Amino acid sequence: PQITLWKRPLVTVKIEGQLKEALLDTGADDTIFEEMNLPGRWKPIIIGGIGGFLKVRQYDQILIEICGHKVIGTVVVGPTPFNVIGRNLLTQIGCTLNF
Amino acid sequence: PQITLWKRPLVTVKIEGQLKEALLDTGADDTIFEEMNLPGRWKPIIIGGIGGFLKVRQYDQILIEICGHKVIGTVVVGPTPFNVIGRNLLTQIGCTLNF
Ligand SMILES: CC(C)CN(C[C@@H](O)[C@H](Cc1ccccc1)NC(=O)O[C@H]1CO[C@H]2OCC[C@H]21)S(=O)(=O)c1ccc(N)cc1
Repeated sequence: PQITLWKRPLVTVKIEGQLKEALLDTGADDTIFEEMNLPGRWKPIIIGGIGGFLKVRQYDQILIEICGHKVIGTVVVGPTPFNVIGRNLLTQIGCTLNF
Repeated sequence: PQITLWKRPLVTVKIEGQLKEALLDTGADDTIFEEMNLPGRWKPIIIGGIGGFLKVRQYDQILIEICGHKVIGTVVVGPTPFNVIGRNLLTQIGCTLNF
């Protein structure tokens, strides 16, 4: 699919059997989701953004099904205004910017 | 130009006669740059990102030359770890996401 940017590039994803909308964020190095349970041992980490830094939990090799594709990679969990699909998963689907 | 996401999608831009690198950010609704002066009257505003909110100065109708293209739109000035090209200017260059 080709996605314009006139509106927020939100996509429906399936992660750990839960349905969520996430933002295709080329400005996000990593993927972060709002609170939820995930499989595996997680290490507490901290991420930094525009308005400050955020303490969160890091999970490795998490399966997300995004708009019909599948990817496995690091997913961070913590308070975010949006679920964000960072570049760690965008590359796996071969996502690119064009103009 | 086609841009993959294995590396940060930074581009060289020319704004107010100054050369800067900025992040092509599909997750950013608006464009924000680190401190600098700009033409016109600015209204103080506050933006909200991951980890908190940030007070900034809003400027309207600002010309940025991005990788050979020209755009005019709202640019916000404030303390950000990166200069970010939000969707308010990405649409003007016809930027899209593809996969
Ligand atoms: C939090 C999102 C819903 C929106 N953000 C855009 C996003 O691309 C930022 C843009 C960004 C880029 C670098 C630094 C701060 C913010 N990237 C980001 O938060 O990524 C974080 C998760 O992965 C890591 O990658 C770096 C930061 C971490 S935002 O920076 O806060 C933002 C919000 C509104 C406007 N008008 C402009 C920018």
